Amino acid sequence: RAGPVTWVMMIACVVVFIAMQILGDQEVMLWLAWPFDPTLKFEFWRYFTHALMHFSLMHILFNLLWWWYLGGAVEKRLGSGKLIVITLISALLSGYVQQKFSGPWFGGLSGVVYALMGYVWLRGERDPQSGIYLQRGLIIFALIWIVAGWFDLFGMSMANGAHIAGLAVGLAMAFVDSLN
Amino acid sequence: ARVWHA
Ligand SMILES: O=CNCCCCc1ccccc1
Repeated sequence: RAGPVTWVMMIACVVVFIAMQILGDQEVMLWLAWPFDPTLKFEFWRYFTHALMHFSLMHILFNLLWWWYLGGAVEKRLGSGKLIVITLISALLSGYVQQKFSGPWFGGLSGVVYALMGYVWLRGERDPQSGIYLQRGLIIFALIWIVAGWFDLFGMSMANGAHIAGLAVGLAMAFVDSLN
Repeated sequence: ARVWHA
């Protein structure tokens, strides 16, 4: 369940995770975080690379899990390019909304993952011929995660903006895709 | 540090 886009993104999160253990989280935030200073305005990778940072074993394992399953689903059934666009768009909008709500010091693939949850779900309700559906197990687990975010019942501050923006994007995209 | 987890 892992084509080249799914695979490179995981390797990338792994390579980044390793880089955060050697150099420490802070120094990698300085290079990959959303622009936290006017000077950084034009370091363009930053509008996407926040999606690559994970701050703990739990963070990266859960994000990579969802990603591998839904993202790898989107890849094999709908094509690599589609997963690419979903990822670029969600990563961008989730980053924007997150930073508008809580500053630039955030990271994680979960904005992307929430777009995948919303896309694989709504695409299957409106266009079940697509072959694309969020199995009810995952509908439930996706609901729970979401609720976990909004009411903040883990140990760390949740990127609530990145989540909402993420889900919005994936809906809009599956909506536009199910038109016919 | 505190950072927000996405
Ligand atoms: O990751 C991005 N946003 C929130 C998802 C929560 C990931 C997680 C789950 C359990 C423990 C730590 C992190």
